[PDB]
Amino acid sequence: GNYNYLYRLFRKSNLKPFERDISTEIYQAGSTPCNGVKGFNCYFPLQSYG
Amino acid sequence: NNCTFEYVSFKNLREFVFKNIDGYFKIYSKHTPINLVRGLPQGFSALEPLVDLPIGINITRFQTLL
Amino acid sequence: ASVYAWNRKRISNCVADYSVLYNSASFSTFKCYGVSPTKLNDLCFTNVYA
Repeated sequence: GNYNYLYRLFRKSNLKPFERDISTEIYQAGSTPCNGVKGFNCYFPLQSYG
Repeated sequence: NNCTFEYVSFKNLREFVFKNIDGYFKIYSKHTPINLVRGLPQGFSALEPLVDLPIGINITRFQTLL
Repeated sequence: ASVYAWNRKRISNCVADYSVLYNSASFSTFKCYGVSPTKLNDLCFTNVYA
């Protein structure tokens, strides 16, 4: 696998036309705000095709 | 760092409009002389397009330099 | 079940609250493919197999 390429797998809402978003902030799918660390339903938002 | 763009070109009122629809950030402007009054002038004016800048970002806050 | 002879439950004619599953913080892993967990509760299917 080549892991250099990434796509955003999770976001709070859809991008507007030509909106662009670098942000690596932890995605809260869970009940509790994630304090900037990974956990159960506290996901890192960018994932590789590999 | 990260300058995606760079450019060089109370009696005065300078007017501007900033708009951020779809691709990139539109700016319009005008100048007119005015009487020395704290309120805006009653005579009509219209602002002319300048640029559509490669900033790529939402914008939410701003300030003036004296 | 033993993994050489796994058990399949056919799921039909019912409401699938997948949040009962993905909010169960007792689980040692959750993953999902083709769908994000928060989107699962909007979907509809002819059959589901567990």
